[PDB]
Amino acid sequence: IVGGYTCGANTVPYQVSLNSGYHFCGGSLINSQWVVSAAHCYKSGIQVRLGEDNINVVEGNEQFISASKSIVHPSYNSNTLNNDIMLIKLKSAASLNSRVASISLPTSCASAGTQCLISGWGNTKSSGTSYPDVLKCLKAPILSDSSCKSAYPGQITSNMFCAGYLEGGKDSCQGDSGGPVVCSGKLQGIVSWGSGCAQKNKPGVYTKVCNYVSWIKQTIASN
Amino acid sequence: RPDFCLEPPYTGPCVARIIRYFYNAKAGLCQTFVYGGCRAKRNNFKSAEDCLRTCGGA
Ligand SMILES: [Ca+2]
Repeated sequence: IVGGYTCGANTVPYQVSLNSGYHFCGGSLINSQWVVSAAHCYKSGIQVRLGEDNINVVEGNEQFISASKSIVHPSYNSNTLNNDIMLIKLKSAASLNSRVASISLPTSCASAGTQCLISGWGNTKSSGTSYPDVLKCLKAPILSDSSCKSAYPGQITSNMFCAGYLEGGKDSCQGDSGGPVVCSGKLQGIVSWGSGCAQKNKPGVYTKVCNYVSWIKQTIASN
Repeated sequence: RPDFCLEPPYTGPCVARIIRYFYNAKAGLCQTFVYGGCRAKRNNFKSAEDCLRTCGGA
């Protein structure tokens, strides 16, 4: 997260870290046994870390649970990045209680201008590299499909939306992928891709979760 | 067209922080770099062994 702020220990209870010997992607807890992330975050031997703040130190509220299933959307296109969503089943149910909680799925899509909360442990520099110990937060608005397509000609599908500031300075960055974009208490997006970090005229692109609610619910229930 | 082993490492547009290896011809060794998770180019390996077998000596 570039241009954000320190969230505060466990202030984003649904935020999880995907670990494969180190933090490589984020995710959102939607049920005691299921996490939503990006399809490009698919990896073998994933360990989900919940209740985390300082990702480099054991602080006492963590729950490390291995993935038992990592289901990438059947229509994920690794070239166009369309349908960039993945569901991870936890080997054991997570203990929910204040510092670890699930986030609700949307009942309807969000409109342009809607303010949302994006979080993650990704790079905090637009130029160079600096990975934070604690979770970072960023308030950013959803942008119009028209502006998104103007920013990325011929690259935006109906399952993607842009969010951020065209002036630059605030954006998601390497290490934030798979993480949450929550608006009004609903998970509306998944950190997916972009062009550089916090660059002018290049907002972040996110998977449009509202288009997958039926699929998410049915897939989780059938696994 | 040219030797893909001589191309600079490509992070790509996705925003994951996945550690991969690339052959660094200037240093004559396989080094680590951050891969974003998608649109990987060929000078991108999952292990130093894969990198060396494929690009060693380039
Ligand atoms: Ca910790």
